[PDB]
Amino acid sequence: RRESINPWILTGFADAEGSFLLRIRNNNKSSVGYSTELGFQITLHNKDKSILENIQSTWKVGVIANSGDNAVSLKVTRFEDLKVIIDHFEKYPLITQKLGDYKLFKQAFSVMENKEHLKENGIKELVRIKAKLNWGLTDELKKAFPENISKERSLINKNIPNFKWLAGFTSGEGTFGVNLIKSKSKLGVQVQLRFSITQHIKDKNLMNSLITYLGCGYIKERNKSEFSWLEFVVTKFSDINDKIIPVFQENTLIGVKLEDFEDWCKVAKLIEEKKHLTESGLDEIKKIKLNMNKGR
DNA sequence: GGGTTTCCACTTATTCACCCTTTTAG
DNA sequence: CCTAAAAGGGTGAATAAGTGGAAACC
Ligand SMILES: [Ca+2]
Ligand SMILES: [Ca+2]
Repeated sequence: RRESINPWILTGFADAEGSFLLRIRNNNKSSVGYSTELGFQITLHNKDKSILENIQSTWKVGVIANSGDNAVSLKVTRFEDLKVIIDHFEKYPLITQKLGDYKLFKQAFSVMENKEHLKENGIKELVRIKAKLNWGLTDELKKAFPENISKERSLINKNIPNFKWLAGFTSGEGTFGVNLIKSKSKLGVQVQLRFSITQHIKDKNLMNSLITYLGCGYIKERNKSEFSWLEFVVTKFSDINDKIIPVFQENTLIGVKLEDFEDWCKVAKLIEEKKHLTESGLDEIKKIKLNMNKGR
């Protein structure tokens, strides 16, 4: 752990990458036949381990471990430590549908705080809570509690609270790219800066507000077969240079994605100076693109 | 102790990120 | 003609969520 993370940036990053967990596990050693585990977790690629360590030192809770060969995770399940998680998301609330999952996390916390999870009465309530959380109930767990159990919950419809949140959220779902377009120009290569944010259609309302909230961009309806998601995209350079860049200069990104923004800004300064029309500039832009994003 | 909590190892599905070329605008 | 802007996408893997196993605590 090194530095601390702004609380609203943390909530925005949690809106993007965090997830709440509730385990209801068969257990022959448990008086009620089941044991439980409640908490919150973030799984990232190895290269962003510094974010996990910064979150850990901000909250002073959580356990960092490997998550396969290429990922690393921060998990909070120590029950007393979950109070920190509750206190944070009460002061700095989530604004995506994940708020719904967090609200269920809170109900489960109340049950385990009353120690009711050690009685069949509490287990049954935890099953009702888990039925509306994330993937919901497995077929086995559903058959183990025959009663009628609702799986539906209230949709979340909230607004971007501030740029600090947007910087956290963008550090997760954002991308700063450079399109090399084969154009009918003299150089034969048009340089195009592209900024975009991706999100499932379950939060269409939040995605469309980005247009209004940022004063630029458009929405693209995408789908890979049976799956749908949205993509907010800005390609006009004046918007990128006047509206997108300054927002993130003043609300600093986190993770390696910050380096991608810094490099993205160099290309922006080149364009701004028209150096992107000279061949020496084009070669500098190619060098930058090669060493950012995957190429880094 | 023994029932309960906490942690580490590891997997799985799809929502992301990040990429491309072609077409149209101005 | 010329450059910027948008359109129209392709797709692998970093995410979100998850289970198995057990040391260890109260
Ligand atoms: Ca997400
Ligand atoms: Ca991410």
